[PDB]
Amino acid sequence: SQDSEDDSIRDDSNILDIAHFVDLMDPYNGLLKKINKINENLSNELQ
Amino acid sequence: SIKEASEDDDISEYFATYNGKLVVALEEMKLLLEEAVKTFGNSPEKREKIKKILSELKK
Amino acid sequence: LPSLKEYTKKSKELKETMGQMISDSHEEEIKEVFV
Amino acid sequence: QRLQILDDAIQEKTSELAEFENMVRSPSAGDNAIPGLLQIIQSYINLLEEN
Amino acid sequence: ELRLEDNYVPTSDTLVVFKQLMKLPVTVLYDLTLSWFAKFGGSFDGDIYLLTETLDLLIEKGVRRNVIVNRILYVYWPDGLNVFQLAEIDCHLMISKPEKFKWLPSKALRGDGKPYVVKLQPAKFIENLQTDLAKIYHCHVYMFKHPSLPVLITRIQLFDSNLDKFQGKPLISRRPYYVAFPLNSPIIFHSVDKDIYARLVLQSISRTISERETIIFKPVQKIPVKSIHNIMTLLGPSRFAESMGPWECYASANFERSPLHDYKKHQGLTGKKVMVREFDDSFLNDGKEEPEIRRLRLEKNMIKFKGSANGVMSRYSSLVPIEKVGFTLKNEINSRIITIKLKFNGNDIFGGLHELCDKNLINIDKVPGWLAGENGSFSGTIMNGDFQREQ
Amino acid sequence: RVERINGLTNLQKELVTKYDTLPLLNMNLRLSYLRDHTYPHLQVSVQSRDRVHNDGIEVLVVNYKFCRNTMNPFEIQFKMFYKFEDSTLLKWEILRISTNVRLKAKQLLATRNFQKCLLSLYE
Repeated sequence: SQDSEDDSIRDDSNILDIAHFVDLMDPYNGLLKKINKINENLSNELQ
Repeated sequence: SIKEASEDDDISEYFATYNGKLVVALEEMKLLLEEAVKTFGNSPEKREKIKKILSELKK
Repeated sequence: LPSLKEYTKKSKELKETMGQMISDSHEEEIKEVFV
Repeated sequence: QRLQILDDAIQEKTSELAEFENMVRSPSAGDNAIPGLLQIIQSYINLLEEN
Repeated sequence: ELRLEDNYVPTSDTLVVFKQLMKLPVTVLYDLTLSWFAKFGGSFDGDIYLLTETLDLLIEKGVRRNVIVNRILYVYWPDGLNVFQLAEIDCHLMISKPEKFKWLPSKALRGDGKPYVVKLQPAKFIENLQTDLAKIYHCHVYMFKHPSLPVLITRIQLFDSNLDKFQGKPLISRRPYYVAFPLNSPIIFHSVDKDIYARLVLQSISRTISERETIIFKPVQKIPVKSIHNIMTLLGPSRFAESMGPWECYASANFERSPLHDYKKHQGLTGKKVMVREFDDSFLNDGKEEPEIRRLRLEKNMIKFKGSANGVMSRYSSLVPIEKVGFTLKNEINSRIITIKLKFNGNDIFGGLHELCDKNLINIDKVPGWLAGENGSFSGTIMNGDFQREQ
Repeated sequence: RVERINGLTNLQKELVTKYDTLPLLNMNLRLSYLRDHTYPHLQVSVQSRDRVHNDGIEVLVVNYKFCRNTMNPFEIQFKMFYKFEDSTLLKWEILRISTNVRLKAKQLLATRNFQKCLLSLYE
């Protein structure tokens, strides 16, 4: 009818999820490399 | 990107090791932040550390 | 187009795997406490 | 026949996506330790910023 | 059935064809004879290789073209030349002597008003044009590509009906109508004719090009220009279109090189030699001036009228000679519209104006852009300093 | 009066001796156009234009710093090998990419024709 979504004839939430997942575990920027950059910044500030 | 950043490729093993590396990275960062807080606890040093963490995390 | 439903189920499976991976990663919890 | 070759290309793309899906499926249940470590680090960072 | 095939013979005067083939050189006559006998054949008996050997004997005999003209008009085809022959000889005359033909440009506007870049499938276009014009007149159309220019020139020939005139059974020909198709350009060049048959041919061409959305040809110029190369330089799909006169340096790009080039030879490092132009009115006041600064003012006039210091290469001849231009300059001197109508005539307007500027008759510091050859071969009204062409 | 004008000529002195349609040679004005109007918010920098004159090949290294997002701008560094006459780009390589654009630029820069790469990065 009008308020219904069961057949994915045209959906772009999946490409949004793909972009978010790719941005998450990027080997260059990612999430783990940001944590490593925080680690090096804290090491330079302390030691 | 993972293939050229690993050189031992085994790309399916990158994800479980990614979770493990995330866990050890957060606990290591916890250890470093506790050491930094206990070592100085000053005014300029704490502000500089907080600004560096915010800049490296938000951007 | 019989392959559209195949992509529907494949993308549902892939999105489920990606969602559980993201939930295990806990990005949103560490994002808010870092700002 | 145009829709046939279109569906063949779409099916090849779905095979590629399914190849990637088997490539990423890693079973784990370690989110609790990461959440606890994040909570402890956030509490200690808030305590440090409060000084 | 009213379309005219490539084997019908029309009634053509033998003396007109005789004087028509006199202008062609011997080698194009040789190529035409072999092509004609390979395609259609003739009343002369012999093998194609045998006729090739006969023409070979003719060409190392060093015989004049008059003898071979009499041969091909009296023994090879004594009854009369076929329409394909009559079209192909005249197209070869067009190729040999391009300065004897004048062309009129017409943009191919369509629909909303955006120009239509016309593209031709040549065999299908000829078939569709012949079937379209066959409903009205007895039409034969012949199409060829220029050996030098990237065009597709057609030739449309229309045939009419026919004291006691005894008997001829004729089909009298008219003067052919040529429409030149550039490869990718909305501008269409056609022959200078304003009778009802020229309008019919252009109308049928507009109806048979389109096949998707209705196309009208709007004439962009009413003064014909000779020499099809020049009208491709002016209105064709080239860089020199919309960059003429003082702006031919941009169309030729002789002043800047690639950014990947030697920066020791850059214009800003080596510099250029110029003269201080006097903005005060000193031209009307004024003998044996220094030959170095005389060369510089000659170079200044050369730059103003041809765009380049050395020109696009007697020396006053421009890139395209222009026959007739008329400019209507309008100004507003204290709420009064003041119109000045300058009309020009000659073999090369801007070359002559350049020569007059070299003779210190026209101030080169005050000669405007439109007078200098900018937007050449276009006649229009200059209002508010902006040149808009006539229609 | 005959005057010689170069890339460092004054604007007024250039307009004194202007009777051609060529672009203005005032190179400060040209770079002011290039910096402020056609490509604003881009801090380009060239730091080494050394040459191998035996081969007639110029080695250029430039840094493009797209500073439109001033908080975290992304910067890149190219290395071009000229031909210095009959100008052919024999080889170009990417020396350094900032890590916050490194993946998108890694997918884009895999293809050749670096002019498209620079225009795509700015866009």
